[PDB]
Amino acid sequence: SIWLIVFGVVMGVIVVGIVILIFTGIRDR
Amino acid sequence: VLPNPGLDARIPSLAELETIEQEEASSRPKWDNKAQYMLTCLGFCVGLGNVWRFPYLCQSHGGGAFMIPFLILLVLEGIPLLYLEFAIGQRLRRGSLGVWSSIHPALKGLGLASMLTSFMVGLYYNTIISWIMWYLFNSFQEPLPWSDCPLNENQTGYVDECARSSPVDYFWYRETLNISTSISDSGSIQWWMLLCLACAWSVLYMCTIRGIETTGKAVYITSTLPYVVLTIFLIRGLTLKGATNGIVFLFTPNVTELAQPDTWLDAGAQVFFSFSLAFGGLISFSSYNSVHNNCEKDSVIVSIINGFTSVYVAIVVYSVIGFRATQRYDDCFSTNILTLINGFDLPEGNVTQENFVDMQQRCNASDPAAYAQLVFQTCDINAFLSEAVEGTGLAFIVFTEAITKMPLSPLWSVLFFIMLFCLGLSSMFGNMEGVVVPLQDLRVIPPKWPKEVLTGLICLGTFLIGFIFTLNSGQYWLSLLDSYAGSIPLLIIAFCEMFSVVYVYGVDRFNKDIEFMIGHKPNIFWQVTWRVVSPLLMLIIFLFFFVVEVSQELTYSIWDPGYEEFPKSQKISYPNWVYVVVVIVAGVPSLTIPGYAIYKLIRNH
Ligand SMILES: CN(C)C(=O)CNC(=O)/C=C/c1ccc(C(F)(F)F)cc1
Ligand SMILES: *[C@@H]1O[C@H](CO)[C@@H](O)[C@H](O)[C@H]1NC(C)=O
Repeated sequence: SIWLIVFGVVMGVIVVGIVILIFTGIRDR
Repeated sequence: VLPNPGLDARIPSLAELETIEQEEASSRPKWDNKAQYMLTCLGFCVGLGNVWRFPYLCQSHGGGAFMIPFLILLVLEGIPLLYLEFAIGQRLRRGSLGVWSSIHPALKGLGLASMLTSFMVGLYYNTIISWIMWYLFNSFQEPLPWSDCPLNENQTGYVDECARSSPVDYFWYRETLNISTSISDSGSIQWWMLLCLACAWSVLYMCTIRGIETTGKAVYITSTLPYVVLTIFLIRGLTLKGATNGIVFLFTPNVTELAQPDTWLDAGAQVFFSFSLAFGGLISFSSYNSVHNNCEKDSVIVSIINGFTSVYVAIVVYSVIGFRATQRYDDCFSTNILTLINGFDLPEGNVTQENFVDMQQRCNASDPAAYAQLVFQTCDINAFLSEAVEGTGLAFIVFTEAITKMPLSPLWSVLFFIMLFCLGLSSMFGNMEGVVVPLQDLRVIPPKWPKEVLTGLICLGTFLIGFIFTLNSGQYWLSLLDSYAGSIPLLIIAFCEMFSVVYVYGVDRFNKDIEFMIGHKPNIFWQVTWRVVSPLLMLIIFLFFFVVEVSQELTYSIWDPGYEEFPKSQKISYPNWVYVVVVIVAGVPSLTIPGYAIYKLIRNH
């Protein structure tokens, strides 16, 4: 499913960004 | 004017304000650039709510008929309350809950309701975002998935629904919602709707991880892109066959719709959704400005932009409504022509718009018996324009269908959903601001835990609550929050916010403290609205709600494939038990303002 693969890619990138920001917060600590 | 004891030592002073910024640079988030603040307000006030509900409200009632009352109340009722929210946030240097409790402890209920209202409107919006991004995920295929139907069981025709209804109708109601027969017939958490909802909440948490030191960076792409795509849709929409027909239809407003009470009632409620007034976000966002920021200029600029964008969006929604309507009208005629050309074996091209009706009777005279055995659809174009879209139908059916007609369908589709996603995400930033901050200021979680912990708990919380809008009946469930129930509390809060800042904190104090910040004491226009005009309109219109909207049977359009006139809205009354659900979500925040006060007046004494 093209729609499904698009969804997958988007969610992956979003969670990667979430992790990066939680780390940015850890750096700020 | 009301007998307030020892208001000072409960709020900041005017001589202390000089040390609320440089002295208190930390401990409070501060806008890095006024630009970053203006984009947030622009985003928040001109996001979903100003660009989503408005066209729907205008497509309903009358086109131009509904626009007049909205622009009357936008200044006579909205500009005052927007200036009063900005100034009081900038003066008391605290969020919604804090500001109200500072004026009076009993006013805490006002902030409590504001938090609940903000929570519920985010829960509503998020779902719309989830549907938007379902549609955005499917729009990367040359032939868009809603431009055709699945082959019959024998791969012959197509699903009776898709055949009897529209391809776009079948992609919305069956392939996206898998909608059930009734609100009573609860369905299952359609796994793909749940998956898109997770994506929505996930992106929002990522953008609001760390309060305003992560959303201000987001609003650089999230409050610009939506306005650089809505001016292209305007051009595209204007460049549509029959677009100028629907545009005129919008500016042709029967005056008898302006003399109906509900029309204006749906305008006042709409003012408080256009500007996110009584969510409490704005108070918090204005509290991170410089103490010497001109908030009168900001309120007027936001209001003008917000007013002017409402009309710019109804000119883009009508261009498309007249485009589709013109196409239907043309198809109706083509079919009519074909029918008479068939049987009579008229030469192809012989009969045309120029000579339909004269060749109807002519051919009738030639052979009446045969002419008698000839169905003939009625084509009007104005009737096609008058056709009213169903809830959420305009964006996921009307616009989607028009895009399929547009060349390079996938480019536009993608752009259309990326605009609606961005101005949704923008709107959600304020909605989340107005539930995180009150929850910090209740001191409910141990303050050792970082801000990111509390922001994820509410994201997951509202995510879990949003499973109800993922069932087969979820759409019906979502259409309950489009009832008067949603506007019931907003009107109460907005009125209480005005009454508390004028007849409790004191308008005289307010006039002085405003003079201390911007430099001048507010004009007669601001005096005449805040003191009498604004409160009266708000109060009188809530009384009207009680009389019209409130005094109406709860009914909902159901999508029954197995129903006489299947491709027609089936309006039925809600089952009695859903009055319970409207009593809580109209009555929890609305009775919170009185019912926390009474708590504080029976514990003290
Ligand atoms: C049911 N309900 C209460 C609603 O509020 C539904 N709103 C809608 O269906 C809104 C469509 C819409 C389509 C295009 C545009 C554009 F102009 F941006 F293209 C704006 C809004
Ligand atoms: C949709 O709903 C029905 C039950 O309401 C279920 O049997 C079916 O598996 C679901 N999925 C569809 C129609 O794609």
